[PDB]
Amino acid sequence: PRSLKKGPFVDDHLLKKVDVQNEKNTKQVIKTWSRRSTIIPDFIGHTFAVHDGRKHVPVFVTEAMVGHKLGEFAPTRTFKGH
Amino acid sequence: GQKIRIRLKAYDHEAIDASARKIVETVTRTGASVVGPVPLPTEKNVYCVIRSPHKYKDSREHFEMRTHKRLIDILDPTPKTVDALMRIDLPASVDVNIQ
Amino acid sequence: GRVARFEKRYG
Amino acid sequence: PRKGPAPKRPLVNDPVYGSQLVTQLVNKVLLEGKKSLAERIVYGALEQAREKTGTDPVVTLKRALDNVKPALEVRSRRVGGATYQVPVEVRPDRSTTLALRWLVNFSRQRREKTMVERLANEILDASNGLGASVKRREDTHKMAEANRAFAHYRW
Amino acid sequence: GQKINPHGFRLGITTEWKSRWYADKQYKDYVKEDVAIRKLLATGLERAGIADVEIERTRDRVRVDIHTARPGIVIGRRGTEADRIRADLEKLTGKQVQLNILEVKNPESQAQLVAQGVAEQLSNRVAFRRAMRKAIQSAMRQPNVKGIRVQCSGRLGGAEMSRSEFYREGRVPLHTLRADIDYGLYEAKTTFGRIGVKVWIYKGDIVG
Amino acid sequence: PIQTVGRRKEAVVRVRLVPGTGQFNLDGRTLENYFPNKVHQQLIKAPLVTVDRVDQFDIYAHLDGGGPSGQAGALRLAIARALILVQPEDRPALKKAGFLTRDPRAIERKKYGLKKARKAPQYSKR
Amino acid sequence: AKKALVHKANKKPKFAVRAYTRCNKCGRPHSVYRKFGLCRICLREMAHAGELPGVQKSSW
Amino acid sequence: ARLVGVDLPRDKRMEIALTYIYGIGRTRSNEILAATGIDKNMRTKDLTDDQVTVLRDYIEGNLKVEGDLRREVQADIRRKIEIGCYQGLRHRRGLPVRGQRTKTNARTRKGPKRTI
RNA sequence: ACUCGUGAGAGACUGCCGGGGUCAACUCGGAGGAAGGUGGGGAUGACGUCAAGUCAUCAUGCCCCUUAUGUCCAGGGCUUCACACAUGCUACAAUGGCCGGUACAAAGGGCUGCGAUGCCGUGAGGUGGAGCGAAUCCUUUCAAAGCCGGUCUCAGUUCGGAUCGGGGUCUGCAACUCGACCCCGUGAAGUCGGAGUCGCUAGUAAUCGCAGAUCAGCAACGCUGCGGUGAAUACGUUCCCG
RNA sequence: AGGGGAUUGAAAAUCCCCG
RNA sequence: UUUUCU
Ligand SMILES: [Mg+2]
Ligand SMILES: [Mg+2]
Ligand SMILES: [Mg+2]
Ligand SMILES: [Mg+2]
Ligand SMILES: [Mg+2]
Ligand SMILES: [Mg+2]
Ligand SMILES: [Mg+2]
Ligand SMILES: [Mg+2]
Ligand SMILES: [Mg+2]
Ligand SMILES: [Mg+2]
Ligand SMILES: [Mg+2]
Ligand SMILES: [Mg+2]
Ligand SMILES: [Mg+2]
Ligand SMILES: [Mg+2]
Ligand SMILES: [Mg+2]
Ligand SMILES: [Mg+2]
Ligand SMILES: [Mg+2]
Ligand SMILES: [Mg+2]
Ligand SMILES: [Mg+2]
Ligand SMILES: [Mg+2]
Ligand SMILES: [Mg+2]
Ligand SMILES: [Mg+2]
Ligand SMILES: [Mg+2]
Ligand SMILES: [Mg+2]
Ligand SMILES: [Mg+2]
Ligand SMILES: [Mg+2]
Ligand SMILES: [Mg+2]
Ligand SMILES: [Mg+2]
Ligand SMILES: [Zn+2]
Repeated sequence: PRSLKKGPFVDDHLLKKVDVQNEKNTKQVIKTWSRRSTIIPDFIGHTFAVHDGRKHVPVFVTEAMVGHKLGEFAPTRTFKGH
Repeated sequence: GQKIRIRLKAYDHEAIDASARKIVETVTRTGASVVGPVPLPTEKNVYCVIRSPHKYKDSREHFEMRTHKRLIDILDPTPKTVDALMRIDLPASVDVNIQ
Repeated sequence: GRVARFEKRYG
Repeated sequence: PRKGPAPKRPLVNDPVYGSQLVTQLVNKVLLEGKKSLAERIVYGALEQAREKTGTDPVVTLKRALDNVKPALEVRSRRVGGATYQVPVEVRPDRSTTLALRWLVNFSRQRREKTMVERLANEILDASNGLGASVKRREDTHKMAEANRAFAHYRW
Repeated sequence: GQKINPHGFRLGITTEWKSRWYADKQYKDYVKEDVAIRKLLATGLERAGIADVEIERTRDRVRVDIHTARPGIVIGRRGTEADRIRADLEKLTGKQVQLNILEVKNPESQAQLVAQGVAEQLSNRVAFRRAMRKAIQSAMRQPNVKGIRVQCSGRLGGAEMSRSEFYREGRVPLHTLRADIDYGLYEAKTTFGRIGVKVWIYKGDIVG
Repeated sequence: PIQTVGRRKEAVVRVRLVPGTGQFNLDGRTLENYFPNKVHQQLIKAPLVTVDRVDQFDIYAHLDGGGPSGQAGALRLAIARALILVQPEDRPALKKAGFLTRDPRAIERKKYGLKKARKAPQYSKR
Repeated sequence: AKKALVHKANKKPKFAVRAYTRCNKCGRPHSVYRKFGLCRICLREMAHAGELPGVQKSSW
Repeated sequence: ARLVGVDLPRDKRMEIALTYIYGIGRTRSNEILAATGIDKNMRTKDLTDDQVTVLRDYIEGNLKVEGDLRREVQADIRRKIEIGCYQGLRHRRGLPVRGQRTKTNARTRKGPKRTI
């Protein structure tokens, strides 16, 4: 866990992009490479294309998902089994 | 009363002898009280490295680094002796901290 | 309510 | 020991009793190298023996020891592709040792809830010749006299 | 992986460090300055045999003594080579640099140099056995020299397989700590590869 | 004054021997308070017993390094050297019982490739 | 060592934590002592050659 | 005795007894029994109904124990499993969740060893 | 004065006595002595072997790429997992666990580092900076196993800590994939381990903490060292191995 | 018979486990 | 005692 004293981490990149999107009231698919920004209530309804390293995965943000770093929801390695 | 502590460092032992001698003489010649070449403990910094590139981690080699230190306490710093110690030329191996 | 749990921490 | 018999160690004497037997016993109960623990265990076992039988501890220890001390043993040798167990006479010391270590080992297998108790009840019971350790010495003697034929190797 | 480096074995005892200074704080700096210096001096002048480089440092002032076979090729009488070198030492900026050249007296008692000789001949076209034997006799003539062992290994003659070959004369007492041994090593550059040349020259013994 | 030093495996003690009764003062405590084990007490009292001069000397001590056992051993040696200082002629008796030998046993340098000292790592030839 | 990386570790990083060591002489990333700034290999070399002032083989 | 749906063992020191409650462990016990003023060195046999009352009142007041606890924890797991979090996927597969080593060990997740 | 610190020096040589020795080497005992017979341990690897290892430390012959097999960055991977091996660590409990009181080390480490008293926390730690480039200051005056006392009564347990949930702290631009540490809960396998097999001959084995390098942080239970407490056995070459 | 351990320089043979 | 091949 990031300590409280620092406050939650969101890179300025998608902070700016998501602000522009929800001020114009338009909900788009935003293309992000940042796995490391935690989710804020500002992000609550939007959709994200996050990088899994091979591609961009669709992620619909909901209420239950706040408190979590984004790339949690785009898995990385593919395991089908043997 | 003024005590000047001349502190001596070296990697080599006998160079610490040379400097001991040099400064004890320079001081005695100018008539100040020299407590003399008082030995401190020797520092030892040890590094064990592997011998080969690429595996064989079992065969190793130890290298060491020793530092020998001597105290020279000069009591009653005659301004002449002071002018002499500022002007002493010591070996490249020896470090003199005059404080 | 996960967002309240969020705001208690940081706010 | 390819070059000859190696020297032996000078067991000191026990301060409270004065038997080297006793300190020998602490050195067979010595575990992980806390000698202090062994010391108070042994001393305690001797004290409990003292209150139960009401008589001197060293004496009952010697007696016990002598009832589990085997004279005869079995040393294995494979001969001609058939392995033979062989009767062999024991010199004294290897006997005190074997008896002691027997006592102790079968002390650790008792149900008596504490080492200081198990040990004591086991010495006390080797005195009366009751214990499983005495049975052990019996076992060795039995399996010695059973093989008496093979003594002819005298090895 | 066998014999340790003779020079390193006797280091506290029979032989001395190649460079004198002391600083704790500045240590790491000083050493990257050294690897720099010895790179420059190993690259620049191969004409005149380079025996040794001893470096000394006091505060700002720095002193590089280079031991060399013939000092004449390391300084043009006009001071041309001296200029090139003092310029390179100012580019490394140990600040002030006092550059001194000292010609080693006996060229054939010096292991590094003998080695360079063998290496040169082996490098041109020369038949290797010859080069070995020559260095041997040469060195063995001079008075201090007690025994000498020259070991050259590689593709020799350019044959494809690695021959090692080794020659000994007199005494070469490696495991003796009081034995002053001079070691030298050189890699001779050839059309077929590189071939290594080690030389041990045992001169007397040190007693202290 | 009398002084002497014992040393056993990284423990030094300095002993001062005094003419009085059988009191032991080690670093400001009694011999029973410091070394509270019968074994050790026996060890320290033994040289006195061998010279049969027990309880003729107040002993003062300064102990450092080692541990209980190491300091015990050192202590014994120091005592036994003090007794050669008081009355030389005991030396044949004392040194026959070994009390005057410095124990030349010390911890081994751990060696690399091994785990500690002599114990080697496991080995499988499969 | 690719010269790229060597000269790339001498640059100022955009984060304080991207700075790593990489020995001066051969430019080897792993096993680099802080005092000398050498990697175990280069260190055993210059040590044996006597170019490291006060280092020396050890025994005890 | 009987407390909060638990059955306290016949003879235990209170601190060890309370530990049979799914919500409590030794620390919470040295807290609770200090707060109530009941000695921790008492048996279960010497406990009274009054004491059981004050106890039940305290620990039901400030502390969640037992069934509710279980249901809640199971609720948090099924929660993070629903939203499709990485930890969720791990819980699904029956693998280790905390970023441990799955190449070799992890048998306490996987269970007994089934050979190929 | 005693240590201790580091310089110089003495001291172990079969030197002195007894016996065997071909009157030779050498061996069995004794004395003196701190030590007795290469006192203990290191560093020290002969000629060569094995086409052993490494063109990824480096250097390099030849061949290949040169619009990529160079190079710059973000994200991912090197941590995946039905398995199988290998080296370790914690265990399976009473010679033990847990709470309280108390005694003894050695070595080391420290500049944009080591960081004290004090104050805030339950605790990781926060606030603060004494004082030190360090036989001085800091790592607390240093330990843990030890000893004294209390409790637990042989049980899947006050054994065991894996796992999982919640709640945090610190490092870093950033702890999701992938950090460590602390708090609360959770509380699994495991009852000394088949065939087989490994280490060790005295301060050794066994067990107990401590420091270091690498390092912003750490996968450290690793590696290298330091000391504490400290055993058993060796009749002897028939057998296995070299 | 087959799978996994174990002896083996590597296989057979042998020895333990397993479905 | 028993020990096949590479
Ligand atoms: Mg140890
Ligand atoms: Mg880094
Ligand atoms: Mg590095
Ligand atoms: Mg030799
Ligand atoms: Mg060899
Ligand atoms: Mg090959
Ligand atoms: Mg290369
Ligand atoms: Mg290449
Ligand atoms: Mg390669
Ligand atoms: Mg990248
Ligand atoms: Mg990555
Ligand atoms: Mg890996
Ligand atoms: Mg394998
Ligand atoms: Mg491990
Ligand atoms: Mg442990
Ligand atoms: Mg527990
Ligand atoms: Mg425990
Ligand atoms: Mg305690
Ligand atoms: Mg030491
Ligand atoms: Mg507090
Ligand atoms: Mg205190
Ligand atoms: Mg439990
Ligand atoms: Mg079970
Ligand atoms: Mg049980
Ligand atoms: Mg078995
Ligand atoms: Mg041996
Ligand atoms: Mg670290
Ligand atoms: Mg065939
Ligand atoms: Zn390097």
